[PDB]
Amino acid sequence: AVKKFKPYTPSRRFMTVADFSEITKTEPEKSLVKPLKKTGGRNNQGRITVRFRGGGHKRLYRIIDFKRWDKVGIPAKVAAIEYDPNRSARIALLHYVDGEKRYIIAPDGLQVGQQVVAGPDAPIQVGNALPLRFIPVGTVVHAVELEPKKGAKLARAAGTSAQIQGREGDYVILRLPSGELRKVHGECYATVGAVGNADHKNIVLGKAGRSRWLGRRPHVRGAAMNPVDHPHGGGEGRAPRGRPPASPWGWQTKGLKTRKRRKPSSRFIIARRKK
Amino acid sequence: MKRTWQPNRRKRAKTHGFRARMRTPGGRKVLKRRRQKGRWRLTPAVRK
RNA sequence: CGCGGGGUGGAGCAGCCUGGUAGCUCGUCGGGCUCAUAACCCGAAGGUCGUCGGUUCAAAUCCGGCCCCCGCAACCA
RNA sequence: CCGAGGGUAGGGCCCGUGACUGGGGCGAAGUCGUAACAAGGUAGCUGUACCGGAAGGUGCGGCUGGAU
RNA sequence: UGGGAGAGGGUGGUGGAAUUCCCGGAGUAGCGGUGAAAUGCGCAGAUACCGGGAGGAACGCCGAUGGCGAAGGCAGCCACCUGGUCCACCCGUGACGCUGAGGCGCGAAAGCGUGGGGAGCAAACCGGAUUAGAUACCCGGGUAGUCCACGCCCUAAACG
RNA sequence: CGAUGUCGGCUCGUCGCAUCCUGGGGCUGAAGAAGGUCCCAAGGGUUGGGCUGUUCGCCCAUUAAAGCGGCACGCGAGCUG
RNA sequence: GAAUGCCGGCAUGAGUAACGAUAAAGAGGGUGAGAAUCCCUCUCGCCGUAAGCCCAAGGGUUCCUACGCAAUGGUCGUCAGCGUAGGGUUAGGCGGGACCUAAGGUGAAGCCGAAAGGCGUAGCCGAAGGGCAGCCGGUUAAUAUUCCGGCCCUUCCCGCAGGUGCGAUGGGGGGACGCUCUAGGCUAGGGGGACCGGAGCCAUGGACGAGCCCGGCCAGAAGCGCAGGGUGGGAGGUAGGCAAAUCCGCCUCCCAACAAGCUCUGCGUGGUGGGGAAGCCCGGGUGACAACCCCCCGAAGCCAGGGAGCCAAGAAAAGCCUCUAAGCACAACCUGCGGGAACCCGUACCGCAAACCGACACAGGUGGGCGGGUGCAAGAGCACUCAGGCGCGCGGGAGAACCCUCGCCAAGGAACUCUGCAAGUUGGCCCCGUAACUUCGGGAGAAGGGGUGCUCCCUGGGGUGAUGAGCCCCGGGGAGCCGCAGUGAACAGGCUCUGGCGACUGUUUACCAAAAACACAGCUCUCUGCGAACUCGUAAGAGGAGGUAUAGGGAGCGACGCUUGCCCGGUGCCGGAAGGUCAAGGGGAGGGGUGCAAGCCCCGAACCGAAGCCCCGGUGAACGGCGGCCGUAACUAUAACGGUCCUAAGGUAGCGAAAUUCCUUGUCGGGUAAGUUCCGACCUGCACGAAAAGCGUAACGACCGGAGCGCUGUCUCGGCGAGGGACCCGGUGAAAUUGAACUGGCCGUGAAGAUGCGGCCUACCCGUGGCAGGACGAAAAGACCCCGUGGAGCUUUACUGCAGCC
RNA sequence: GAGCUAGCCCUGGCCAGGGUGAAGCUGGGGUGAGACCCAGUGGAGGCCCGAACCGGUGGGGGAUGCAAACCCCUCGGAUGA
Ligand SMILES: [K+]
Ligand SMILES: [Mg+2]
Ligand SMILES: [Mg+2]
Ligand SMILES: [Mg+2]
Ligand SMILES: [Mg+2]
Ligand SMILES: [Mg+2]
Ligand SMILES: [Mg+2]
Ligand SMILES: [Mg+2]
Ligand SMILES: [Mg+2]
Ligand SMILES: [Mg+2]
Ligand SMILES: [Mg+2]
Ligand SMILES: [Mg+2]
Ligand SMILES: [Mg+2]
Ligand SMILES: [Mg+2]
Ligand SMILES: [Mg+2]
Ligand SMILES: [Mg+2]
Ligand SMILES: [Mg+2]
Ligand SMILES: [Mg+2]
Ligand SMILES: [Mg+2]
Ligand SMILES: [Mg+2]
Ligand SMILES: [Mg+2]
Ligand SMILES: [Mg+2]
Ligand SMILES: [Mg+2]
Ligand SMILES: [Mg+2]
Ligand SMILES: [Mg+2]
Ligand SMILES: [Mg+2]
Ligand SMILES: [Mg+2]
Ligand SMILES: [Mg+2]
Ligand SMILES: [Mg+2]
Ligand SMILES: [Mg+2]
Ligand SMILES: [Mg+2]
Ligand SMILES: [Mg+2]
Ligand SMILES: [Mg+2]
Ligand SMILES: [Mg+2]
Ligand SMILES: [Mg+2]
Ligand SMILES: [Mg+2]
Ligand SMILES: [Mg+2]
Ligand SMILES: [Mg+2]
Ligand SMILES: [Mg+2]
Ligand SMILES: [Mg+2]
Ligand SMILES: [Mg+2]
Ligand SMILES: [Mg+2]
Ligand SMILES: [Mg+2]
Ligand SMILES: [Mg+2]
Ligand SMILES: [Mg+2]
Ligand SMILES: [Mg+2]
Ligand SMILES: [Mg+2]
Ligand SMILES: [Mg+2]
Ligand SMILES: [Mg+2]
Ligand SMILES: [Mg+2]
Ligand SMILES: [Mg+2]
Ligand SMILES: [Mg+2]
Ligand SMILES: [Mg+2]
Ligand SMILES: [Mg+2]
Ligand SMILES: [Mg+2]
Ligand SMILES: [Mg+2]
Ligand SMILES: [Mg+2]
Ligand SMILES: [Mg+2]
Ligand SMILES: [Mg+2]
Ligand SMILES: [Mg+2]
Ligand SMILES: [Mg+2]
Ligand SMILES: [Mg+2]
Ligand SMILES: [Mg+2]
Ligand SMILES: [Mg+2]
Ligand SMILES: [Mg+2]
Ligand SMILES: [Mg+2]
Ligand SMILES: [Mg+2]
Ligand SMILES: [Mg+2]
Ligand SMILES: [Mg+2]
Ligand SMILES: [Mg+2]
Ligand SMILES: [Mg+2]
Ligand SMILES: [Mg+2]
Ligand SMILES: [Mg+2]
Ligand SMILES: [Mg+2]
Ligand SMILES: [Mg+2]
Ligand SMILES: [Mg+2]
Ligand SMILES: [Mg+2]
Ligand SMILES: [Mg+2]
Ligand SMILES: [Mg+2]
Ligand SMILES: [Mg+2]
Ligand SMILES: [Mg+2]
Ligand SMILES: [Mg+2]
Ligand SMILES: [Mg+2]
Ligand SMILES: [Mg+2]
Ligand SMILES: [Mg+2]
Ligand SMILES: [Mg+2]
Ligand SMILES: [Mg+2]
Ligand SMILES: [Mg+2]
Ligand SMILES: [Mg+2]
Ligand SMILES: [Mg+2]
Ligand SMILES: [Mg+2]
Ligand SMILES: [Mg+2]
Ligand SMILES: [Mg+2]
Ligand SMILES: [Mg+2]
Ligand SMILES: [Mg+2]
Ligand SMILES: [Mg+2]
Ligand SMILES: [Mg+2]
Ligand SMILES: [Mg+2]
Ligand SMILES: [Mg+2]
Ligand SMILES: [Mg+2]
Ligand SMILES: [Mg+2]
Ligand SMILES: [Mg+2]
Ligand SMILES: [Mg+2]
Ligand SMILES: [Mg+2]
Ligand SMILES: [Mg+2]
Ligand SMILES: [Mg+2]
Ligand SMILES: [Mg+2]
Ligand SMILES: [Mg+2]
Ligand SMILES: [Mg+2]
Ligand SMILES: [Mg+2]
Ligand SMILES: [Mg+2]
Ligand SMILES: [Mg+2]
Ligand SMILES: [Mg+2]
Ligand SMILES: [Mg+2]
Ligand SMILES: [Mg+2]
Ligand SMILES: [Mg+2]
Ligand SMILES: [Mg+2]
Ligand SMILES: [Mg+2]
Ligand SMILES: [Mg+2]
Ligand SMILES: [Mg+2]
Ligand SMILES: [Mg+2]
Ligand SMILES: [Mg+2]
Ligand SMILES: [Mg+2]
Ligand SMILES: [Mg+2]
Ligand SMILES: [Mg+2]
Ligand SMILES: [Mg+2]
Ligand SMILES: [Mg+2]
Ligand SMILES: [Mg+2]
Ligand SMILES: [Mg+2]
Ligand SMILES: [Mg+2]
Ligand SMILES: [Mg+2]
Ligand SMILES: [Mg+2]
Ligand SMILES: [Mg+2]
Ligand SMILES: [Mg+2]
Ligand SMILES: [Mg+2]
Ligand SMILES: [Mg+2]
Ligand SMILES: [Mg+2]
Ligand SMILES: [Mg+2]
Ligand SMILES: [Mg+2]
Ligand SMILES: [Mg+2]
Ligand SMILES: [Mg+2]
Ligand SMILES: [Mg+2]
Ligand SMILES: [Mg+2]
Ligand SMILES: [Mg+2]
Ligand SMILES: [Mg+2]
Ligand SMILES: [Mg+2]
Ligand SMILES: [Mg+2]
Ligand SMILES: [Mg+2]
Ligand SMILES: [Mg+2]
Ligand SMILES: [Mg+2]
Ligand SMILES: [Mg+2]
Ligand SMILES: [Mg+2]
Ligand SMILES: [Mg+2]
Ligand SMILES: [Mg+2]
Ligand SMILES: [Mg+2]
Ligand SMILES: [Mg+2]
Ligand SMILES: [Mg+2]
Ligand SMILES: [Mg+2]
Ligand SMILES: [Mg+2]
Ligand SMILES: [Mg+2]
Ligand SMILES: [Mg+2]
Ligand SMILES: [Mg+2]
Ligand SMILES: [Mg+2]
Ligand SMILES: [Mg+2]
Ligand SMILES: [Mg+2]
Ligand SMILES: [Mg+2]
Ligand SMILES: [Mg+2]
Ligand SMILES: [Mg+2]
Ligand SMILES: [Mg+2]
Ligand SMILES: [Mg+2]
Ligand SMILES: [Mg+2]
Ligand SMILES: [Mg+2]
Ligand SMILES: [Mg+2]
Ligand SMILES: [Mg+2]
Ligand SMILES: [Mg+2]
Ligand SMILES: [Mg+2]
Ligand SMILES: [Mg+2]
Ligand SMILES: [Mg+2]
Ligand SMILES: [Mg+2]
Ligand SMILES: [Mg+2]
Ligand SMILES: [Mg+2]
Ligand SMILES: [Mg+2]
Ligand SMILES: [Mg+2]
Ligand SMILES: [Mg+2]
Ligand SMILES: [Mg+2]
Ligand SMILES: [Mg+2]
Ligand SMILES: [Mg+2]
Ligand SMILES: [Mg+2]
Ligand SMILES: [Mg+2]
Ligand SMILES: [Mg+2]
Ligand SMILES: [Mg+2]
Ligand SMILES: [Mg+2]
Ligand SMILES: [Mg+2]
Ligand SMILES: [Mg+2]
Ligand SMILES: [Mg+2]
Ligand SMILES: [Mg+2]
Ligand SMILES: [Mg+2]
Ligand SMILES: [Mg+2]
Ligand SMILES: [Mg+2]
Ligand SMILES: [Mg+2]
Ligand SMILES: [Mg+2]
Ligand SMILES: [Mg+2]
Ligand SMILES: [Mg+2]
Ligand SMILES: [Mg+2]
Ligand SMILES: [Mg+2]
Ligand SMILES: [Mg+2]
Ligand SMILES: [Mg+2]
Ligand SMILES: [Mg+2]
Ligand SMILES: [Mg+2]
Ligand SMILES: [Mg+2]
Ligand SMILES: [Mg+2]
Ligand SMILES: [Mg+2]
Ligand SMILES: [Mg+2]
Ligand SMILES: [Mg+2]
Ligand SMILES: [Mg+2]
Ligand SMILES: [Mg+2]
Ligand SMILES: [Mg+2]
Ligand SMILES: [Mg+2]
Ligand SMILES: [Mg+2]
Ligand SMILES: [Mg+2]
Ligand SMILES: [Mg+2]
Ligand SMILES: [Mg+2]
Ligand SMILES: [Mg+2]
Ligand SMILES: [Mg+2]
Ligand SMILES: [Mg+2]
Ligand SMILES: [Mg+2]
Ligand SMILES: [Mg+2]
Ligand SMILES: [Mg+2]
Ligand SMILES: [Mg+2]
Ligand SMILES: [Mg+2]
Ligand SMILES: [Mg+2]
Ligand SMILES: [Mg+2]
């Protein structure tokens, strides 16, 4: 439950921080972190290909277990619940009775000291992973693979969850966090429960500097530029769009769909997204 | 004020040096070009 | 003494382009219904088309002048 | 030393007055509608919300101080 | 101490009817709506029928003129937690009572804030008719809102 | 047009006279005082503010009066901007 | 003979400007052909968080000594960073390599591209990061952690001794990490001493004194002492750490637990080795057998990998340790000890500058460490100073105008002016005191005031030590003294009221704009299901992201408060399996050419046939748009109301002469003696209006308006003074410009503004200080403007293409 | 050609001193328990004053300059985008 501040400076009026109250271990497992190469938005040509990125805080990537079927039927104790600056969710440390240690995405409700497990025989309890065909219909899952053995791809961000709606032959039907209706394969692993830290969205950065701490650099309106730069540049004084509102590269940015038509995934999308 | 020439020997050798030249076609052409003209020095003098 | 568009029963509008033919709504007047008034119903009248000049067998219509009305423009230093 | 008071500076309350502005009251015979009183021709009244030249209307909920 | 009736309250579950939407079949010239109509929808296959799916809200008969609560209010069903109240016994304390300026708490609907939800309904708004007009009544649509969580607001024909 | 810097201010003047003041006049619908109107006359003089970039103009307080115009809309190798 | 021609030579301006910070000079004595300028001395002044010192980069002999003075040096030159010559840089321990990785770079595997080439895992390379063993002194003209002296230490090789399952590019541990704040103990560094050592000194009225002046340390192995860092022990099981594993991980018991112990640093002490001032006498020598002690302050440094809090969550790899495998256990490794071995490159000098970057010995620019003392509350601020370093490589005179920086000013006090521009005022600390408004933080240093020095007296609490004295730090009370004045010098806010715009801190047109612009937290729309969309690339491949719809892209608006109406006809976008049109292709009615024919060959109707477009819908925080004429109320006026025309619908709330109002200095009110501005209103808004957002809003602003108080040389209105120039003399000596010139005024003339023509007038020859009216003065082949079938940037429903997408 | 400049990547370094006093924690009051109030402690912040450092607001000088952007006075930021 987000923490407010007192207006002792103009930016503290609205700055709100995470409660951090579920976190139990303040430095990461040394065996499982590794350097995260900051790109700055540059690609292997040294080219800015994503604009307005760079200069954020230093980080170490915590290696996150996006498979779990690695260790069918080996329980593990929930050793701690940790901060991770590389994702919106928190992370949970797991000590396997195997002796091995891993990190997973902390789901909502998970408690220090509880045991979790993975596999067909597993109980339908928060923190457990199963092949999707084995979780009962109506059950709120997360960390869902998109294809079998290819890794947890969907519902990984703080607060999100996919709910199983039904089954069809080798495939089950998932309502994704966007609201689309997709068929995901049966052998695909997911994890019972929703991701934690749902209060994440109520964070109010507060000042420009906060976004600079995140590596998010100032964004520039096309309207503020010149016509060499942007469809929206130029004019004398201010100026309305004067054409369909567009990106700096030409295409139109209001309503123009851009999913590729002949995509093979289409045979597996049932209904486009929500709201 | 701060002017444009700020000498730095490592910057000079890695940029204009012999070995830098030889690694690209345009660089080899420069050397060929300057051996043809009879230049005394094929490359900036830098002390290392 | 810039380029536009307009002027027609009492009011607001057609008809002009594409000559012969003036029309729509309200209003006005007479009769009704009502105790009465409105509304409503039944009928009627009122426009020589801003003015003058030409073309024409014939001009609201086409051309020209004069009058009046509204509109847009008037920039470079 | 204290000291009437004089000066400088900043507050508090009250009164009178002000371009303009808001509604109010009253005023024999103005204009516009017809909301209410009969089931007043959509029962009314109500707190609230939104809307409309104006009475008012509509929604949500409540009351009979509503009729057959 | 033993008992009893109850939509009293809070949380978490869960059941079927219905409307809507979506898919499939079958099927064809209208459906809808009204005082009459039109707007609207329908040969791009609607309506009406069968089967499947999704989601939200309200709980039919029971049901009463009834019950519960200090008031506002409370109605599928299941469990947990919790209040008030009545009765029988005449067992315990021995006036420990009554009211109550302040204070504090609760407080229908509408409304507000941050998220969520959104089937039906429906201020605003749009269109169709009616009409002298019709910023209405009637019809076809339709956003907030109605619903959940937290926090406000504190009103009433909050009435017996 | 192989450049004549372009408004106003400030500074420094200087000339014209179609004279605002001071001097000399005639006429008066000139009693006196005060004006009006034409004539002669350029010697000297012709204020300080409020407003606006302003020139002008209006306004305040005075004055004998608060004149008009020319000098590349006098004067940026004198200043301002 | 002309091309603002090209190259070179030499003129002109001219003995003119200047000679490069206003930190400052004066004398004596040397030297020498020659001296303001070189050397020595005394005097003066300047820097001292530097203008002193030490590193790094960059420079490349500039270093030292001898000999010189043509050029260089803004003058001079005997001097020099200049010329000639000779000499000078010494390392197992400092730095870099023979070690490690970081971004990045390269790149066996592999992938991709007409060629050249682009990618790419491991690996390699890559440092100012990690890792690794030297400290004090002496010596040279010139090198020193390098030579020497003293005391220490590291690696490799071989040998000896004891010990042990030894053994690695493989497993594991460790290395290993942020920001703010901060404890305990030290150290650097500093202040005082009535104590210790010292050549001396008594001046000019006094002092032989507990007098003045000087100086009272540095390094050091083992040990020991202090303070800290780090670290649980044993056993059982074990499927995980890509083989193994006694190691690590996990689970269980037992013991331990603020500890201890073990381990590692810092500091202290410590055998020993060094150093050692003023003054005097010529860098030296003496002082000197120097003394080398006590107390106080005290780090940002050290113990350190310390502690706590916070969110934005904070490199890698080697060295090192441990585990085992191939192997091997005559080995091998560990420990102690002895002997031997220990290479390459750098080292001079400058280094905030005359040796680096700026064409210059250029008022500019240049990263790190040290940076003393006193006072002022503090401090790296300020003033004066120590050590040390300088007086800026032209001077001497004079004492005009004028300019620059600076000081003061009678009376007035913004009357200046576009504007209080500028300059005054105010100014630190302590105390009292402090408004509207507000988002309750603020506004606030609001405003406004009082205090401040010195002396004597009594006294409260700290740190040290001891609990005391001494030292050091915070205070309180009382009595007094002096001046014009007590933050007596230097450093150090003027304040208030009220509007516009932007919430805010930030950002920007290097070099005419810092703003109202950009950004910004926040709000909405929209795209995107992951081999995401989107971006860069022919591609491979990358970014996105080792992310996953609470995420990522795109666009608008821009904290926050209350809000954001109506129009979907037109354009975009979204939906629509029907219909219409629609290319290649399919089809082949039917025509044609040629042949003797069989044949070969050409044309071709109906018809089947995508996307796109047409058509049907939806859609505004999508592009966008949101009316006219006439009538009407019991005074007048004005119309709640009506009539009618057109539209897709006719501007809603709020706000309005406005950063928008043309007419306009609209009108009325306020302020002023007077107000084209300002503030408040009114509304016929030329031409506001709701996310190119509408109306507000505390706080904020080197933004832009208006007013007031304070106070001033801004002004009336100017005066005087100072220094650096201007002036004179000696030294050195430019410049743009320039057809030639023997170059006057008026009134005319003239290509229409004449020194140069006409007529008149005026005028002896030549300079120097000054002023700017002319030479249509200089500068830049006018930027305005036109022209050229000149050019370029930008746009779009101009044309025609291409990428991309379908 | 990114030794100027603009952005990002990696690895280091720097920011005298003074001032304001958020959360939290403790204690006290409060209550059925609370919220909450008080005091102390604490040491937050694109907080405040102000050197270094980074800037360049106004004025003046300079304008064949000391300088092809400098000098003086003044002014902005200075734990942070
Ligand atoms: K122009
Ligand atoms: Mg907050
Ligand atoms: Mg948390
Ligand atoms: Mg690691
Ligand atoms: Mg990367
Ligand atoms: Mg790369
Ligand atoms: Mg880049
Ligand atoms: Mg991009
Ligand atoms: Mg970027
Ligand atoms: Mg994320
Ligand atoms: Mg997290
Ligand atoms: Mg699948
Ligand atoms: Mg947010
Ligand atoms: Mg970050
Ligand atoms: Mg952003
Ligand atoms: Mg932006
Ligand atoms: Mg723009
Ligand atoms: Mg722009
Ligand atoms: Mg470009
Ligand atoms: Mg373009
Ligand atoms: Mg463009
Ligand atoms: Mg545009
Ligand atoms: Mg623009
Ligand atoms: Mg505009
Ligand atoms: Mg613009
Ligand atoms: Mg447009
Ligand atoms: Mg476009
Ligand atoms: Mg979808
Ligand atoms: Mg620069
Ligand atoms: Mg710099
Ligand atoms: Mg540099
Ligand atoms: Mg170098
Ligand atoms: Mg280097
Ligand atoms: Mg380099
Ligand atoms: Mg090279
Ligand atoms: Mg290169
Ligand atoms: Mg080649
Ligand atoms: Mg040669
Ligand atoms: Mg070369
Ligand atoms: Mg017509
Ligand atoms: Mg007719
Ligand atoms: Mg009667
Ligand atoms: Mg009638
Ligand atoms: Mg033009
Ligand atoms: Mg008195
Ligand atoms: Mg009447
Ligand atoms: Mg009625
Ligand atoms: Mg309505
Ligand atoms: Mg039909
Ligand atoms: Mg059909
Ligand atoms: Mg739904
Ligand atoms: Mg009894
Ligand atoms: Mg008793
Ligand atoms: Mg309608
Ligand atoms: Mg009708
Ligand atoms: Mg709705
Ligand atoms: Mg009742
Ligand atoms: Mg010209
Ligand atoms: Mg010329
Ligand atoms: Mg010229
Ligand atoms: Mg008289
Ligand atoms: Mg006369
Ligand atoms: Mg005169
Ligand atoms: Mg005027
Ligand atoms: Mg003239
Ligand atoms: Mg003129
Ligand atoms: Mg003029
Ligand atoms: Mg003119
Ligand atoms: Mg000028
Ligand atoms: Mg001028
Ligand atoms: Mg001139
Ligand atoms: Mg010739
Ligand atoms: Mg030429
Ligand atoms: Mg030439
Ligand atoms: Mg030449
Ligand atoms: Mg020459
Ligand atoms: Mg010559
Ligand atoms: Mg000469
Ligand atoms: Mg001269
Ligand atoms: Mg000169
Ligand atoms: Mg000079
Ligand atoms: Mg100076
Ligand atoms: Mg000076
Ligand atoms: Mg002397
Ligand atoms: Mg001398
Ligand atoms: Mg000699
Ligand atoms: Mg000399
Ligand atoms: Mg000499
Ligand atoms: Mg000298
Ligand atoms: Mg000397
Ligand atoms: Mg050099
Ligand atoms: Mg010489
Ligand atoms: Mg010689
Ligand atoms: Mg010379
Ligand atoms: Mg020189
Ligand atoms: Mg000499
Ligand atoms: Mg050595
Ligand atoms: Mg070797
Ligand atoms: Mg190619
Ligand atoms: Mg080649
Ligand atoms: Mg390399
Ligand atoms: Mg290194
Ligand atoms: Mg590191
Ligand atoms: Mg040593
Ligand atoms: Mg020697
Ligand atoms: Mg030397
Ligand atoms: Mg051993
Ligand atoms: Mg071993
Ligand atoms: Mg670590
Ligand atoms: Mg790490
Ligand atoms: Mg931090
Ligand atoms: Mg001290
Ligand atoms: Mg150490
Ligand atoms: Mg001796
Ligand atoms: Mg530091
Ligand atoms: Mg440390
Ligand atoms: Mg690595
Ligand atoms: Mg053997
Ligand atoms: Mg070797
Ligand atoms: Mg050396
Ligand atoms: Mg400097
Ligand atoms: Mg030097
Ligand atoms: Mg240069
Ligand atoms: Mg010099
Ligand atoms: Mg001080
Ligand atoms: Mg000097
Ligand atoms: Mg100097
Ligand atoms: Mg003189
Ligand atoms: Mg003075
Ligand atoms: Mg005065
Ligand atoms: Mg005054
Ligand atoms: Mg005064
Ligand atoms: Mg004034
Ligand atoms: Mg002003
Ligand atoms: Mg100004
Ligand atoms: Mg002052
Ligand atoms: Mg002061
Ligand atoms: Mg006030
Ligand atoms: Mg206050
Ligand atoms: Mg205010
Ligand atoms: Mg307050
Ligand atoms: Mg507060
Ligand atoms: Mg204060
Ligand atoms: Mg004060
Ligand atoms: Mg004194
Ligand atoms: Mg200040
Ligand atoms: Mg701003
Ligand atoms: Mg701004
Ligand atoms: Mg705001
Ligand atoms: Mg705002
Ligand atoms: Mg600029
Ligand atoms: Mg420019
Ligand atoms: Mg420039
Ligand atoms: Mg600024
Ligand atoms: Mg600006
Ligand atoms: Mg900007
Ligand atoms: Mg902003
Ligand atoms: Mg906002
Ligand atoms: Mg949204
Ligand atoms: Mg591309
Ligand atoms: Mg491409
Ligand atoms: Mg990645
Ligand atoms: Mg903002
Ligand atoms: Mg407010
Ligand atoms: Mg539309
Ligand atoms: Mg449409
Ligand atoms: Mg449309
Ligand atoms: Mg084809
Ligand atoms: Mg098609
Ligand atoms: Mg448009
Ligand atoms: Mg339109
Ligand atoms: Mg509204
Ligand atoms: Mg107005
Ligand atoms: Mg306005
Ligand atoms: Mg404006
Ligand atoms: Mg306007
Ligand atoms: Mg105006
Ligand atoms: Mg005007
Ligand atoms: Mg006026
Ligand atoms: Mg008006
Ligand atoms: Mg817009
Ligand atoms: Mg606009
Ligand atoms: Mg405001
Ligand atoms: Mg404000
Ligand atoms: Mg600002
Ligand atoms: Mg500003
Ligand atoms: Mg004023
Ligand atoms: Mg003066
Ligand atoms: Mg003389
Ligand atoms: Mg001379
Ligand atoms: Mg010379
Ligand atoms: Mg000649
Ligand atoms: Mg001649
Ligand atoms: Mg002459
Ligand atoms: Mg004459
Ligand atoms: Mg003429
Ligand atoms: Mg003439
Ligand atoms: Mg002449
Ligand atoms: Mg002649
Ligand atoms: Mg002649
Ligand atoms: Mg002549
Ligand atoms: Mg003549
Ligand atoms: Mg002169
Ligand atoms: Mg002249
Ligand atoms: Mg002049
Ligand atoms: Mg001239
Ligand atoms: Mg000329
Ligand atoms: Mg001239
Ligand atoms: Mg001139
Ligand atoms: Mg040319
Ligand atoms: Mg030209
Ligand atoms: Mg030119
Ligand atoms: Mg022209
Ligand atoms: Mg042409
Ligand atoms: Mg032509
Ligand atoms: Mg052309
Ligand atoms: Mg072009
Ligand atoms: Mg161009
Ligand atoms: Mg695309
Ligand atoms: Mg650079
Ligand atoms: Mg460089
Ligand atoms: Mg700092
Ligand atoms: Mg600071
Ligand atoms: Mg304080
Ligand atoms: Mg405190
Ligand atoms: Mg705490
Ligand atoms: Mg302060
Ligand atoms: Mg500040
Ligand atoms: Mg100034
Ligand atoms: Mg200064
Ligand atoms: Mg700042
Ligand atoms: Mg500051």
